[PDB]
Amino acid sequence: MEIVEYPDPILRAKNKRIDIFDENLKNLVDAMFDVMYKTDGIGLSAPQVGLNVQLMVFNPAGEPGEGKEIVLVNPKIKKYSDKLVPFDEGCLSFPGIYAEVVRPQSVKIDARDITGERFSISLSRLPARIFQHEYDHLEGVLFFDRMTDQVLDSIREELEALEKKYEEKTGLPSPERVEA
Ligand SMILES: [Zn+2]
Ligand SMILES: [Zn+2]
Ligand SMILES: [Zn+2]
Ligand SMILES: [Zn+2]
Ligand SMILES: [Zn+2]
Repeated sequence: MEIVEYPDPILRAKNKRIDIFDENLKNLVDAMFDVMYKTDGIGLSAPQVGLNVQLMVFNPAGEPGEGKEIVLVNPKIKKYSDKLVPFDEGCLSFPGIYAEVVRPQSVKIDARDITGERFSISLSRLPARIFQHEYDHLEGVLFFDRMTDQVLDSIREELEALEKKYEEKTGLPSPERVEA
């Protein structure tokens, strides 16, 4: 079972709204949570485990038996804060790659829960940073799309190696290329 790594086109594809709320959505969200705790995250979006659907699991404490298990379906960031902060972002789809991304410090979010009802939430500090990172995945946006041209330069070669690994693994052209 798997984290999808750049340049896999799964990580760029349209993610489909969820209209069906059943045993299946439930059992997939548990799987996602458990990968999240496996890999010590605060948030995990569906495209990262290979399903192109607008589903995210979140635990703002990001540890077992702490925080709350929040399930966000069809989420929408309504508002972004106006204060920007720089933070060293990583991403499981780019193993070992970390680099400065500047982003809004807080956000507010409408989404839908596991049975189908709408809730909203405001986020700040690490939770907001992580939520924005994973929300981007739902919108087919990767963290390097957010980096300055200076900062990307520092990771271009490490992204090229991921490109080459993809071409090795799956004998085809990397479908996207940082050199773009
Ligand atoms: Zn669990
Ligand atoms: Zn931890
Ligand atoms: Zn992630
Ligand atoms: Zn990521
Ligand atoms: Zn090159």
